[PDB]
Amino acid sequence: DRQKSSFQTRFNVHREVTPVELPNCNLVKGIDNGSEDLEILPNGLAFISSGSKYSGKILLMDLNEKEPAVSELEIIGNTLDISSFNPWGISTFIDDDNTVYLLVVNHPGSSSTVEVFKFQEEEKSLLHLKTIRHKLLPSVNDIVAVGPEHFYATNDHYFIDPYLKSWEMHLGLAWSFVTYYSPNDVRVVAEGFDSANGINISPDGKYVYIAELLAHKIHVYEKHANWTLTPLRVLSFDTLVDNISVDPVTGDLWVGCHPNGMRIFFYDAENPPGSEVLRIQDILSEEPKVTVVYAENGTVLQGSTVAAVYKGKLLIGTVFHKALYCDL
Ligand SMILES: [Ca+2]
Ligand SMILES: [Ca+2]
Repeated sequence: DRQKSSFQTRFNVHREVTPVELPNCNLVKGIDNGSEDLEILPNGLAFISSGSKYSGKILLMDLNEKEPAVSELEIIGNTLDISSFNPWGISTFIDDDNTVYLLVVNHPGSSSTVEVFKFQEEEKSLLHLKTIRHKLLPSVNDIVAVGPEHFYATNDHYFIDPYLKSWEMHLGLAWSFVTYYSPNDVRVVAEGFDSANGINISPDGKYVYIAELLAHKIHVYEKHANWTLTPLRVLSFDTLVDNISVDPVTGDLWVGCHPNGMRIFFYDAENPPGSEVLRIQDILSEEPKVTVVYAENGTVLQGSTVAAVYKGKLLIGTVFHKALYCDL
């Protein structure tokens, strides 16, 4: 039927990547079970979620170092069950007092939560503050924090039940939605997505970017002062856009992508998924500039999900494999 060709475009079933090489890339020692999301503070500290599964941890890298090493951040507190910790998307928020909050999408079992931590820098540890859950956060993929416990969140499925959501994805229902959460108000701000994944915000707070993974699109929304979102632009791509990072200096989007959906969603060690990184400049203009900055067939890095730049270097994460650190 027609649902056979649509599945095949959605999952990019025969796409092969055109490699783009970077001359000094090195695998990050210590990252072998995923680096699904990451975020770099202005001071050069990078948080990385790992062990994402569908043992989990949050890693730290000081990118001001010449050969930065990963350390595992210890979770401090008695309000979180560490043994089920299964981190996915992350976000940070830095308050007036310079407190660094880390928000972490957690999937303990088949439920979704958002965990709030306070970064304790001197101790290199995470103080757990709060577990957030809500009817309108059924299947969280990523969030972008706009306060210590305020965020926009993507739900990449409508259903929670793993069997139902498997079906919803194969059918292409496109029922995934985006939710604004705050202590005072929780509501849906956009809906109808074919798997909303990455989400982020312009440095001036005026725009929100949402990755629609299986539609291969990035949506730009106007963010009003009352936290409402209104559609503004839709950019289309030939690749499965996953997590979005934002360079604070330029506002550029840096995007980790899966060139082929079959190889990322139906794993096969003899045919691993590759990696692909997009830079997007001037997203509001008539012709946004889209550059493939890095791409490979997975011989080195399999299943890139996220990429961000700090002072000439590019850090690339993956859903379940390694992480790559490159000169631009
Ligand atoms: Ca994120
Ligand atoms: Ca993902």
